[PDB]
Amino acid sequence: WTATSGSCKGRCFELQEVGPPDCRCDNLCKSYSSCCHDFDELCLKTARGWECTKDRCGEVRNEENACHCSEDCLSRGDCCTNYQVVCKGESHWVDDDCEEIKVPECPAGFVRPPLIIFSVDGFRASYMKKGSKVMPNIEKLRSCGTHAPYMRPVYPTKTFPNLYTLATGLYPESHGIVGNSMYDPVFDASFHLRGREKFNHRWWGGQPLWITATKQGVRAGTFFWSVSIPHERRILTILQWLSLPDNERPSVYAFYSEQPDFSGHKYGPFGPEMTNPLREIDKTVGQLMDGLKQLRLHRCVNVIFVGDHGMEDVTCDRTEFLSNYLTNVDDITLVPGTLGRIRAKSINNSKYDPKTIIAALTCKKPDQHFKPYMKQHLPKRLHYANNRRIEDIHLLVDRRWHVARKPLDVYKKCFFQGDHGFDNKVNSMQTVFVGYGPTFKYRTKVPPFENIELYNVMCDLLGLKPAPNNGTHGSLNHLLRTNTFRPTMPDEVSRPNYPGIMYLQSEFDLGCTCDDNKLEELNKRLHTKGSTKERHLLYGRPAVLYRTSYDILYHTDFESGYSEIFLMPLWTSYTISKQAEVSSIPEHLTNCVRPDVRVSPGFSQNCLAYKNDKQMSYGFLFPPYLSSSPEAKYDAFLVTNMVPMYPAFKRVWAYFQRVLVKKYASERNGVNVISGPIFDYNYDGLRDTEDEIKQYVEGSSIPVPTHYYSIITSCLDFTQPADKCDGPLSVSSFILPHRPDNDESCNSSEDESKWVEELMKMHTARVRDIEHLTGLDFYRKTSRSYSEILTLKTYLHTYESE
Ligand SMILES: *[C@@H]1O[C@H](CO)[C@@H](O[C@@H]2O[C@H](CO)[C@@H](O[C@@H]3O[C@H](CO[C@H]4O[C@H](CO)[C@@H](O)[C@H](O[C@H]5O[C@H](CO)[C@@H](O)[C@H](O)[C@@H]5O[C@H]5O[C@H](CO)[C@@H](O)[C@H](O)[C@@H]5O)[C@@H]4O)[C@@H](O)[C@H](O[C@H]4O[C@H](CO)[C@@H](O)[C@H](O)[C@@H]4O[C@H]4O[C@H](CO)[C@@H](O)[C@H](O)[C@@H]4O)[C@@H]3O)[C@H](O)[C@H]2NC(C)=O)[C@H](O)[C@H]1NC(C)=O
Ligand SMILES: Cn1c(C(=O)NC2COC2)cnc1COc1cc(Cl)c(C#N)cc1C(C)(C)C
Ligand SMILES: [Ca+2]
Ligand SMILES: [Ca+2]
Ligand SMILES: [K+]
Ligand code: NA
Ligand SMILES: [Zn+2]
Repeated sequence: WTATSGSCKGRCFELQEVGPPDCRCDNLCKSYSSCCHDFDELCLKTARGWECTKDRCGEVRNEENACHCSEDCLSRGDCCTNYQVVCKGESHWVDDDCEEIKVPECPAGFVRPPLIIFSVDGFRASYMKKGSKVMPNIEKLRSCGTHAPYMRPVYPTKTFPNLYTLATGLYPESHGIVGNSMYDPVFDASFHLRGREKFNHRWWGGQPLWITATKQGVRAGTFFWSVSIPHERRILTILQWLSLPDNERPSVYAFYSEQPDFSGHKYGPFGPEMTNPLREIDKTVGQLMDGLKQLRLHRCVNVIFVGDHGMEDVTCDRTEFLSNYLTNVDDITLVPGTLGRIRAKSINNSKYDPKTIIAALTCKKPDQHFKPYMKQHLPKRLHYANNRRIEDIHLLVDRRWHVARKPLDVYKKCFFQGDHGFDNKVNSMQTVFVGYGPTFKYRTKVPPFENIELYNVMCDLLGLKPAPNNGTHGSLNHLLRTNTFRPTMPDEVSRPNYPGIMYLQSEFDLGCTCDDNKLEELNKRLHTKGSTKERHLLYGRPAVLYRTSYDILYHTDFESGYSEIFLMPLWTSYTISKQAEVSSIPEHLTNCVRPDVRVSPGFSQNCLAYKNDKQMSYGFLFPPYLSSSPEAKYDAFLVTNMVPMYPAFKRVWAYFQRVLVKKYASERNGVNVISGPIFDYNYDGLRDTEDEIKQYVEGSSIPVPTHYYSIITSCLDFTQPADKCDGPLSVSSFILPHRPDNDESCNSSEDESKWVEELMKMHTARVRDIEHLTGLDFYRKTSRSYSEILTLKTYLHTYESE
């Protein structure tokens, strides 16, 4: 209950709440059924519309008008945005030439350039080129400011996950807004876009920008706009706030547009009906920039024009129905559409089986347009698992499709021609970034980047210290003229041991066997002491950022950091030149495993455990196939180079090592490879401590990895060899799930040449993702700036067309 007969007089769009039961005149009051009786009359004026006409110039103020053309309007801060154009012979901001903003040009009393975030729902990246003819304001922002060809949203590519990611710098798994609908099980509560539940603060984790600002003494405008407030009024409201006195004026503001998403769902992303929504958003940008320019703020404010997600062609007929797969389809609840999430209709059902549900959805029809996953098996790049609101069973749905429980769900709601929410790598889901203002660069194109990165930058733009987030602070310094964040490298926590030969062969009882001139006797000593190390370790040794015991082992062909705790390398580094030769594992060396006389029996793996473990086999991190010489090949069979591998997974690994490494070296003019295990048994994206490991090689202390990674680096200028590169680098990385079956790959019964590389592409990763999962820090010794390296560590190779 509210006493909704106080008044909004003098308080329209007041910046602080007032506590029920006073009545409200802030922006949310509609949404809580709580505005004062006179809110619409006083605060939502519409009389005479939104534009000055010659006949209104110098009018007598009439307080009923929506905006003013009276001589007093600039000082009252409430002119129509086109007032100076119509009534003082001024030019529209869009008609003015682009002129570099080297320094903020602000009115007196401004402590810092304000930031305006202008968010557009469903604004797909390719609209910047495809709609360029009808968005002149937007195109000027883009060509004169700083822009990316596109910005990568987070998964799922839905509105609230992506805008709350923008505001927090956090993955949805961490901020808690994991879809446009959710069910929390420890709230028996359901979040939806409709309704009032979404407004409860319990859903919304992390620390959004407006709170970071407020806590550090910087005031914020509203970020949520009620749907019934028209855009023209949202803009006038921002401009009025900007005329407040210094002690009261916000420094950060947001404007949100429901378009073009709203029309896109109806008409498809490039429907003829889409030209007009783009025209209209452009006009609204025009109103803001003309308003800023009247208030002498157009060379003072930093503007970010950003989208939440794109839009794809999706229709009712492209719907897969779980009823066509399952018989038990009334025992489940599906969160449906462009992704699926499945749980049990009732948790008084000890006879509901995830395993049987997954099997019943796996590779069941030849062109099946979704793929089931347990959430912990989803590609690690999606970061979509470590939250109780994300159901254990997930369906990744093909672009252009939907999933539904039963047909009646689809005709008892074709309506719609567009949708979004697919995998964030999909071209049609990419969205936009433009930064314009004194703090951004002038006429600069930057590479595509992820929206998780923007919170740090917005904090930098406002002089705020960011709360802990998933951005990599520094990775976007190249967007900025000034206000850059001087990142430094994390300190190494554990220093390596450098063991020599300390053990005689007979001290080992590992149950292994192998079948095994003075000029090249010094030669091999030199190799075991790190003579080839400049070649195989090109960017320094990775730093270990936690407390552990590990040894650097040198070899002719590869260098490794060997963990005494996990009994296997944390990392193994090797360089394959364009000219390198692939060779086989000789018949006599098929089962060869050799004790390493540098490492104690008690810190070694053993072959018996692998013999006794009927599920578990082993592979090698430096591949024997890429040995430089028959003699060097013996090094690849050291027990220190061995890692546990499911036979099923060995098919993937062997193909990668035997065929694909050499392909990449030939295509990229050599490659440096760093490979290793990852342990993420609690699927939190972070390196497991050893007491978190849930699986060991039977009857041993050898832990089984959940994943294997590789980082593959070369020269960006591919005319230079990887090992003699003078300038910027090029990387691609992956985090492959270490699974005992290849059920993920529907074509796995075929030759590896038809499915393996497809799997690896799906599991493409950023170097930064591997950093989180290993506690390692890469690229510590290069000739590049640290900022550039941070950019490199955030790169994702997406394997999409353009
Ligand atoms: C992306 O960036 C983010 C942000 O930096 C990274 O997330 C951080 O990860 C840290 C490590 O996992 C984590 O630190 C823990 O936090 C506990 C304090 O938690 C509360 O307070 C903070 C501060 O204001 C708050 O942010 C937290 O918010 C979470 O919880 C609420 C729900 O209750 C949500 O509204 C919100 O969205 C957020 O949810 C997310 O995080 C939780 C975990 O915190 C997940 O479960 C959710 O799914 C969701 O993702 C909290 O309100 C603190 O108590 C922890 O300390 C214990 O744990 C460690 C052992 O690992 C140990 O050192 C301590 O001694 C202690 O042990 C004792 O507690 C154990 C557990 O109760 C118990 O088992 C033991 O036996 C002991 O009793 C710990 O410090 C930090 O909170 C999150 N922050 C966020 C915002 O998510 C994320 O890792 C990054 N991702 C990548 C991939 O890099
Ligand atoms: C999405 N939205 C709606 C909306 O969906 N209305 C629907 C339900 O009724 C019709 C209304 N106003 C907004 C803008 O919100 C934001 C904007 C920005 Cl720029 C940022 C940031 N950073 C964050 C948000 C939040 C507050 C979502 C987190
Ligand atoms: Ca949206
Ligand atoms: Ca973990
Ligand atoms: K075995
Ligand atoms: Na298969
Ligand atoms: Zn939408």
